[PDB]
Amino acid sequence: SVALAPHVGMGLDTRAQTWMSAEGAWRQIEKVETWAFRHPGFTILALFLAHYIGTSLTQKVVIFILLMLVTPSMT
Amino acid sequence: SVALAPHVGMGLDTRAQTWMSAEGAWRQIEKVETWAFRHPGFTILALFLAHYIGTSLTQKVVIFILLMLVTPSMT
Amino acid sequence: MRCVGVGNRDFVEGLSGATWVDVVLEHGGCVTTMAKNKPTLDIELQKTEATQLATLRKLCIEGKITNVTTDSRCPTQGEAILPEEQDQNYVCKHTYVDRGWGNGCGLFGKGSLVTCAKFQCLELIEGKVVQHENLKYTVIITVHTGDQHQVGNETQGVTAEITPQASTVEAILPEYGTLGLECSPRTGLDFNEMILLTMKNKAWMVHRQWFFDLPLPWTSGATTETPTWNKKELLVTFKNAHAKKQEVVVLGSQEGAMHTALTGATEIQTSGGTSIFAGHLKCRLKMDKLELKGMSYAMCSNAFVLKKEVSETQHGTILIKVEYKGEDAPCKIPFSTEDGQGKAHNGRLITANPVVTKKEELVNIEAEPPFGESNIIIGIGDKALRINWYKKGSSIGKMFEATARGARRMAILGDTAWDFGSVGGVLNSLGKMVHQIFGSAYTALFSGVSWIMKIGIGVLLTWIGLNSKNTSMSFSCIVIGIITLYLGAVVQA
Amino acid sequence: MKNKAWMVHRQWFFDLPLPWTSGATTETPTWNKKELLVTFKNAHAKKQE
Amino acid sequence: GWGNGCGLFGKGSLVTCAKFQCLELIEGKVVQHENLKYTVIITVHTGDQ
Amino acid sequence: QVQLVQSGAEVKKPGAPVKVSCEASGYTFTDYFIHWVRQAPGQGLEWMGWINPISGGTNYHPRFHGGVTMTRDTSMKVAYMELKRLTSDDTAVYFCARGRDFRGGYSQLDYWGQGTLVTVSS
Amino acid sequence: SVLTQPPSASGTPGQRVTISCSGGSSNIAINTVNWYQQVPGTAPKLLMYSNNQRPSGVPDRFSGSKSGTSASLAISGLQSEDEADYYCATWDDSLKDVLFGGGTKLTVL
Ligand SMILES: *[C@@H]1O[C@H](CO)[C@@H](O[C@@H]2O[C@H](CO)[C@@H](O[C@@H]3O[C@H](CO)[C@@H](O)[C@H](O)[C@@H]3O)[C@H](O)[C@H]2NC(C)=O)[C@H](O)[C@H]1NC(C)=O
Ligand SMILES: *[C@@H]1O[C@H](CO)[C@@H](O[C@@H]2O[C@H](CO)[C@@H](O)[C@H](O)[C@H]2NC(C)=O)[C@H](O)[C@H]1NC(C)=O
Repeated sequence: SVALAPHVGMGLDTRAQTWMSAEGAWRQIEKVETWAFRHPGFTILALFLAHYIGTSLTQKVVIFILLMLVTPSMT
Repeated sequence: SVALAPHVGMGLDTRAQTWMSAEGAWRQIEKVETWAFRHPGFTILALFLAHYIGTSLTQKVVIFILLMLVTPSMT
Repeated sequence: MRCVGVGNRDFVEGLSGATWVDVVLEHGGCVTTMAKNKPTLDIELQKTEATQLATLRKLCIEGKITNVTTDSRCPTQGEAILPEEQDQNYVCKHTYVDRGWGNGCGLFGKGSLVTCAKFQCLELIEGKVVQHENLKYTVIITVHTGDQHQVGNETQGVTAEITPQASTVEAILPEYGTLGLECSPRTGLDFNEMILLTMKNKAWMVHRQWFFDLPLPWTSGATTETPTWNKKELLVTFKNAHAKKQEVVVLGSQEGAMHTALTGATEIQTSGGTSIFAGHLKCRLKMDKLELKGMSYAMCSNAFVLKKEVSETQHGTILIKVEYKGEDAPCKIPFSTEDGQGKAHNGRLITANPVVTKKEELVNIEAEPPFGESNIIIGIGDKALRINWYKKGSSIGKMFEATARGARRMAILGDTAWDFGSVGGVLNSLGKMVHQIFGSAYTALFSGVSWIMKIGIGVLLTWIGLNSKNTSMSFSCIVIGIITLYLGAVVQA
Repeated sequence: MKNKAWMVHRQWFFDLPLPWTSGATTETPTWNKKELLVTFKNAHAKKQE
Repeated sequence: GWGNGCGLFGKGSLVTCAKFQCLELIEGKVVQHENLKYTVIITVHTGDQ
Repeated sequence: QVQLVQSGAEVKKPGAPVKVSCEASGYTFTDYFIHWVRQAPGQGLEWMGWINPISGGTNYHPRFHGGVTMTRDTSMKVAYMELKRLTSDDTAVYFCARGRDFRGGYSQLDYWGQGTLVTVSS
Repeated sequence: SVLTQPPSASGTPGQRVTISCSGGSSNIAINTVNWYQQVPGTAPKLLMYSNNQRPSGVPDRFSGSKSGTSASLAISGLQSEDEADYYCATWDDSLKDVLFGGGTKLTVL
């Protein structure tokens, strides 16, 4: 719907506090955490995918973070 | 609730048509596509980030696709 | 023939040693079960008709801000406190604003103020649990007698009510005996793990944890006056205008966002009872005491005439509607098939015993012709009405369609999809157990993965399985990847 | 919206999916892209709502 | 199919058309750049009480 | 024909709850509000709350929130209302009115009830 | 914000009656005004079922309109039946409640 495309990142920043800054600052992180907490098994799956696609440790952690971020937000 | 967490991932499913299946099937991909069209520079940024972290073409492609899927969705 | 041409029926044939076959009865589509000497009969689940719902909590979608009261204390002093903070009808927030001599305070610096607003929330969502103790099920059973105006007739049937109290029932079919339904509603669906949320006139089935994790203020449902809410700040935004003051604004009606958040949930009914649709259960059909309609009926001796153009259903089963032109009313129809001037008789006959009940009422028969051209004969002599049908298709194509149907059933239903046509076999039970283990391990991993993320994970997993030298896991990864591609292409029914 | 107003980027305003019309103070206008506020669901395959 | 209106068995087309009324609505207003006006105060440190 | 008829005139002493009722018939009850307006003797009209009988949600006036409760009871098409602790000041006649769901119909009331007058004295 | 209106009166010959409600920028300015007639001793009647729209009867003796933050009920000539108590009602959004006017005793003189 319209709520999935928030007005975040558009270059209209000013000194005045924006509408729902406090809530909308952390709604996305709260969603990701609650999804990663209600579905623990995907942590195991993402660890497996990162281990078998990430040659170096930095690549492994980048892949793991991106997998644990995209899936809650692609729900 | 907020649209950020739709009831699409639960294991419960049946023969009958789910509520707003037709729209919700492609709603997220439509949002990602329209965000990508609106802001094309991040395509260049994601290309650079994938090229400087992915040794193998599989690694570069997976990082690029995950990074282009996260930013429109995590916004 | 209440289920002929329903687009989702799927045949079950063959019984066990004790003349019983179990089956899963989904809301969309029925099961037409035929045996060697038992009458073929359509069985379709209708409704679950839950009653005595207890309401757990009430999410509320639109609020109202009243009695905006504030208090600001001078800087370099304790944070501002209002008596309305302790009140459970009020929502408050602490912030820091700039206070000088023009604001009344003696010394400059950031001062603390609070704005307690009395939260009153207009329209709410009620989340109701159903207990297995009062879950119901209605099953309509129709031995499709050769009968006028019976094809695809939802109004005709013999209902059988199967609740967890006295699940095993016995449906007394009017003429063919009494079918038995020894079933288990316990494994039909996870109604312990579901919440029925009723918004305005609609409602839905949603997962319990998903309902409890919704960003909406909630109150325990006790039908009490002036309820006390929790997590009110989800519909109240406080805006600090340049750190000089703040104001309280209620967000608004969360109805549209709630309808978008419900995508993927199956809709339900509320008017005239709960009547949950879109369910499923598993019945064990005990056909021990069923009997055919006069196997000893004298065979018909006069010709039959067509009365409606023979039409092939979606699954390839012919429908012949004939009127009997004889005077011996109670008789059993002589039915036979041929193929290329050879009585192969490869064509089966779904309607077990085509008996003409009255000789005035035209009788209709459903038959399954062979994949080649076949001539169907519905008489004894040269007066025999001869129907030739050409059934386009291939047996390999039929096998592929059946395999696709079975895979779709194994996607809608999990470990319990192995009991659809089971006769209590040994191989089938072992397959069910191994699928139970693997499916539990799988759905534990992919619980919550969306429709497109499943496809992406599957293609990534198959690419990984293609590039792994250890074949012991290369084969496993490729198999899992293909399974997940299929599930992603099937999910969101 | 009602008594509240916001500054929103014009392209974002044009992008947000909602039925819209010319805004020519005409009673009973015609809403382009009005399918976003209606959902059609099949009761299995029997009917349409 | 049979018992539903006609002899031939298969899948038949169906259309449910429904009128649309807007009820509440929101309107985006373009700011006319000619009529945009800025007001700025210039207070001087004069030591008024 | 559609109309709203009240419970009938009632009298009670201060500090005693009273349950004023409003009968609805002739139309679809769930599709319209009951705006429960108040009018003191020889005083200006004062709206004090409406309920949505399709769902039961209640929008009390800020003054009357908590002091009053309203129940829909859609089974009998009877929009009840109660006063928690009736005081000497709150003597008036309580009309029940029908309003539309949408915003343009929030503040339009047709087919009012006659009004249950409640007298409060010791 | 609370919308207000004064009590007025006019003679039996219907020169003109100007009965005005002046609300805030949240109640009147964005919501349709609704006018009510109350003959004393009777339940109020919906004089205007929308802004400048009549449900039934009494035409050109009851005709209203709102311009900006204020609303008014105009006339082309009054009669003896037009003596009652009048109320203007709008749905406020900031207060989120239905506001009724302070009352006005229009008397045919
Ligand atoms: C929240 O705010 C509302 C107003 O927006 C408060 O309503 C107020 O309630 C009191 C109750 O005593 C009213 O006082 C009464 O006023 C009448 C006026 O004629 C007088 O005759 C009575 O003796 C009594 O003093 C007050 O008028 C009313 N305010 C209004 C209508 O604007 C409400 O109390 C607030 N909630 C709180 C404080 O918890
Ligand atoms: C389904 O069965 C019902 C009854 O079993 C059929 O209704 C009958 O129709 C005939 C002819 O129209 C009437 O003479 C009977 O009185 C009816 N019986 C009733 C209403 O109980 C019905 O025609 C069948 N077919 C469909 C499509 O409903």
